[PDB]
Order: sequence, then structure tokens, then C-alpha cells
Amino acid sequence: GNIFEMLRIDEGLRLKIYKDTEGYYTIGIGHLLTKSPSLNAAKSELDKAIGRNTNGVITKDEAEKLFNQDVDAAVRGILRNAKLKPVYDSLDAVRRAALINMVFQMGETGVAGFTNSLRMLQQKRWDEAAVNLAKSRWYNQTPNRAKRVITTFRTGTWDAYAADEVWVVGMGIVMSLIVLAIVFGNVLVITAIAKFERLQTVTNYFITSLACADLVMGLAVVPFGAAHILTKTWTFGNFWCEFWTSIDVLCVTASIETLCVIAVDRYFAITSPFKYQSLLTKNKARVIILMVWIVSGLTSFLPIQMHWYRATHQEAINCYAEETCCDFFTNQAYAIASSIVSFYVPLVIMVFVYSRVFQEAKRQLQKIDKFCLKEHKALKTLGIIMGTFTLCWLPFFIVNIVHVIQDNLIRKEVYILLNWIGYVNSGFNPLIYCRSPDFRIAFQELLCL
Amino acid sequence: QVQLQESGGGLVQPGGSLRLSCAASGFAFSSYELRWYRQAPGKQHELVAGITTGGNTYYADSVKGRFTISRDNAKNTVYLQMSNLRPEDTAVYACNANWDLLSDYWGQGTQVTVSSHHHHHH
Ligand SMILES: OCc1cc([C@@H](O)CNCCCCCCOCCCCc2ccccc2)ccc1O
Ligand SMILES: CCCCCCCC/C=C\CCCCCCCC(=O)OC[C@H](O)CO
Ligand SMILES: CCCCCCCC/C=C\CCCCCCCC(=O)O
Ligand SMILES: [Mg+2]
Ligand code: NI
Ligand code: NI
Ligand code: NI
Repeated sequence: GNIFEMLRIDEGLRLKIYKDTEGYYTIGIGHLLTKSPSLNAAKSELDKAIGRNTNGVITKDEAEKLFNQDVDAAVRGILRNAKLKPVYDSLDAVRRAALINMVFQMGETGVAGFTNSLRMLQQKRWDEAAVNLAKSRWYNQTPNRAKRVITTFRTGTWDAYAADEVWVVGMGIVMSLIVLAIVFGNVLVITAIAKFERLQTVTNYFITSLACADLVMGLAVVPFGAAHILTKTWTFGNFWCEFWTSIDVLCVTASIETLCVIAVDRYFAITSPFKYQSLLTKNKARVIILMVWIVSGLTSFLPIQMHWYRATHQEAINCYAEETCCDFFTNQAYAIASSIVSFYVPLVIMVFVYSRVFQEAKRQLQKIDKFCLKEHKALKTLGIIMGTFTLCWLPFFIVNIVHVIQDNLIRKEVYILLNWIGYVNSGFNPLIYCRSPDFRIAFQELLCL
Repeated sequence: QVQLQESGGGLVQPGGSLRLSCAASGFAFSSYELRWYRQAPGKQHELVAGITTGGNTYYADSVKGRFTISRDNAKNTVYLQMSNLRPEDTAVYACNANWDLLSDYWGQGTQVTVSSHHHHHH
């Protein structure tokens, strides 16, 4: 049925109790629990509606079960109403769903109040009732939804609900591009450094580690993350979910920490350049990246596979047990423990050592007025690094801290978006740390093959 | 990998002259900015001379007029001809090629000692 699909993209789906536009406790696919501000009253109504102790959380099956009931209860409410029934009978299948939509939203006795537009609706004068419905509180309260229902009423088509498919297939396109950019980018980088011995420097050994983490992310994390979002489900095991999210945290931790290692690498190459090649050896270099991945392993696979990350609230417990749920619920402890160890500590180090580099550049910039190309290009690169890095990961790791401190603040969608903003940073890294003339030559050679 | 080897340092009478050579191998030399840095014992490192890709040379106030930096792209070598040397010029001189923040390569550095009593063991 189309009325079922229509309401699914009008009410969405939330397995936990939330507040709708009017501030009423709602759950599932737009099922009003109570018009009272009492959470306990809402939780009691949910328990009665489902038939078990819910803790404010239901399942997807229980959501569609309540959904089908609410739709049926709306149709019955129309047929029993003596002012709505002649209109419903008059309307076609598509326009019927539009009427069911309003009743689903405002109730049978609430829709019946629209005397003027109900008349114009039965008279089949669509364009009249179209602008007549716009002059109501229902339109002012929910502008985006009312326009979709009114459009369906005056056209008799589903063109108003055709946007959802466009944004999905469009998002599927841009996700494919991201995956392609990350893989093509980092493969080209790792290949170039490996094949050509001239590029194998101490600094560029760190970039290989970075490009490796970024590569695995573009191969393992991002593609399966795109499928999880587009299909709106997880078509793999609970094992594969716990394995996939491990690679997520592992690669992110490795990627960000390696960015920090590069930063400290340049710190010694700028502040104490005469000791640089003595402090940082090829041997010490691989020792550092060993520690990076060793650490990253202890923040990803160890806490996750041992179920130390797991939260304790009901929605998490249901998610962990559901073979089609792969939402990343974490306890407050692991969240802030993994956040500081995979971002904030690298951040404060990165800001410190780059502040010092900023000083050393400005200091030399004061000595001579012209021909300061080295310091100018340093400052410019310095901006691009801290710019794209913080702009990509800081918002995510801010809301990552917030959502485990005060819930009902950070939405699911915005956690995903800001996390994917961090994902594309893996695609940006080959555009930042591989700009050298020797990289450009190595790239024009591999692509000319 | 990238390599920068200095040669031409050592001992020299005060007022004498030395010519530092810096051989480069492993990168696109011609499109790199070259500089000569030095570091006296127990002191902060300082810039001696520098030459751009265009050929623009710039020097420190203390060695201006005495030292002369030049580059040979055909041989991937940058030189630092330094005359009228002084006991203050006694330091470890290092070669440095640079493109951006990450493409910054340094040499091992060569020791230049300026004094009059060279191999006079009093
Ligand atoms: O643990 C922090 C952390 C996070 C990350 C991120 O890369 C983890 N990415 C996980 C992607 C999988 C997300 C699957 C869908 O999860 C839905 C959101 C659950 C969390 C949540 C739930 C409700 C409201 C806000 C946030 C890397 C390293 C880290 O240390
Ligand atoms: C920029 C994003 C800041 C995020 C938080 C960072 C905290 C401070 C640490 C490093 C800042 C380095 C500042 C680099 C400024 C570059 C200025 C510039 O654009 O230079 C133009 C060029 O020199 C003209 O010829
Ligand atoms: C020796 C250096 C080690 C570096 C890696 C540190 C990794 C820290 C990652 C998280 C530790 C596990 C956090 C789980 C919290 C458990 C408390 C709880 O269950 O509420
Ligand atoms: Mg699961
Ligand atoms: Ni497990
Ligand atoms: Ni003597
Ligand atoms: Ni002697």
C-alpha cells in the first residue's frame, strides 16, 4: 500500500520514545502515546499498547505492528464519521491516502473541522481546497508535510513524495564517489611510495601508514557503511557488525594518530633540524607506527570484541541482540576514553607543535622581507592541514562527547553525517601530504601506464 | 632515498676562504629553494645564505658581502663560497632543500673551524 509508504516518510521511524512537533510523546512510526508531559504516563501507554515491559523501547516489528493498527484505526475513524465518509468515498485511491494522512495526524474529529476545504474536496475542485488548506494552523505548524499532503490532494499523484527516492539514489551516488576517491587516492599513494625508492623517506613512511589506514577505511568501513545507510538495515551477522565497527575505530584512531606523528615529525624537522635525522631513524620510525597500530588495536578490537564498549540502556541491548541492527552504541566511559585517545590527545599535541612551527616561521619571516618562500608555503600548508583536519573530525568528536553526556541532544542522523565528514578526510589526506614534485612525477607515471 | 652530502669544510686561517659543496640526489632539484644554515656550539641555529629557483640570493646581516651562495641545477649542487672568514663563523654548516612543509630535507652538516693556531699545539 502507498498510504503505508507515504506515512513512513512522513513520520519516519524511531524505536525509542521521542517528542513530535507538538511536544507529545511519540514512538515508532508516528504513534502518539499521550498528550501528557508525563514520561511515566507515556511509558505506561507504550507497555499497554505492546503487551510487555518496554522501558520506552520497541522493535521494528512492533513498530510496523503499531503502524498497521494506527492506519486501520484511521480508516475506521473516517468511515464512522458522517462528515468524512462522503468525502473519502468521493476521492480516488491516491487522494484517499492524503485524507487518511491528515486523520492519522490530527484525528477524525480534527479533520472534520475543515468544513470549507472538505466541501471543495467533495466538489472535486482541487486547486480551491489547495490554497484553502494552506490557510490553517496545520499548515503553519507543519509546513513541509502539509505541502506534501496538499500537493497529493490537488494533483492526485505521488510527485510530492518522489523527492525521497531522488535524495537516496543521489546520496548513493555521492557515497560511491567518496569510496572511489578514497581508494583511488590512497592506492595511488601507497603504490607510488612502494614502487619508487626515492620517495621512501622517514616522513613518507608515516604517510604510508596513514594511506594504509585510509585505504582500509575506503575498502572496508565506508562501503559497508553506505550499504547500511541506503538499505536502512544490516544484512550481515552480529559478528560482522562487531568486526566492521572495530575496523572503523581502528582505522580512524590509526589515521588521526598518524596525522599527529607527522606533526611531531615536522616539529623536530623545524625546531631542531640539526638533530632531526638522529632523533628519527628509519628503525625508530617503524617502531612508532608499530605503537600507533598497537595502541589503535587496544582502542578498537580489544574493547569491542570483549564487549567493553557496550552501553547498558534498552535500545542498545536490543540493537546488540538484533541481527539486522548495527548502531554504534557506546557507554560514557569508553566513548570519552576512545575519544581522547583517538582524537583529543592528538589534537592538543598537533595544535601545540604546529603553534611552535607557526612561531618559527613568523620568526624567520621577521628577519628578511622578501624571498621567504619556504616560510610562506609552510604557513599555507600549515593552514590546510589544521583546517581540513579539524573541520572534518572536531564536530564529530564534539557531538560524540555530548551524546554520552546529555542524551536527546545529538540526533542519530547528525552523528552519522559528522562521522561521514570524518570519513572523507581519508580522501583529503592524499591531496595534502602528497603534493611534492616527486609525488606528482610518480603519479603521472603510474597513471600513464 | 633523499640525500644531501656536504664537503669543503674543515680548518681555515682567519681571513681565509672556504667553498662548501652540497650534493643532492633523489628529488626534483631544479624546483627547490636552497638555504645554508649554521649552528655555533651552545647557540641557536641561524640562516647563513639562501637561493631561490629564480636565482635570487639573500644573506644574513653578519655574513652579507663576504659569503656567496650559488646553485648548479645541471649537477644538482649548491655552493657556498665564503671568504674573509672569522672566529665567529666557526660552526656546523648544513645544506637545506625545501619545497613545502613536508618536502624539507637537510644535510648531515659539515664543521668549519676558524682560528690562527691551527695544528699549533701550545
Ligand atoms: O568511540 C568513539 C569513536 C568513534 C569512531 C567512529 O569512527 C565510529 N563510527 C561508527 C560508525 C557506525 C555507526 C552505526 C550507526 O550508529 C548510530 C549512532 C549510534 C550512536 C548514537 C545514538 C543515538 C544518538 C547519537 C549517537 C571512531 C573512533 C572512536 O574512538
Ligand atoms: C586555520 C585553522 C585553525 C584551526 C585551529 C589551529 C590552532 C592554531 C594552530 C595552528 C594554526 C596555524 C595557522 C596558519 C595560518 C596561515 C596563514 C596564511 O594563510 O598565510 C598566507 C601566506 O603566508 C601569505 O603569503
Ligand atoms: C598502554 C597504552 C594503552 C593505550 C590504549 C588505551 C585504550 C583505551 C580504550 C578504552 C578502554 C576500555 C573502556 C571501557 C570502559 C569500561 C567501563 C564501563 O564498562 O563502564
Ligand atoms: Mg546487532
Ligand atoms: Ni562480539
Ligand atoms: Ni701559534
Ligand atoms: Ni695537530
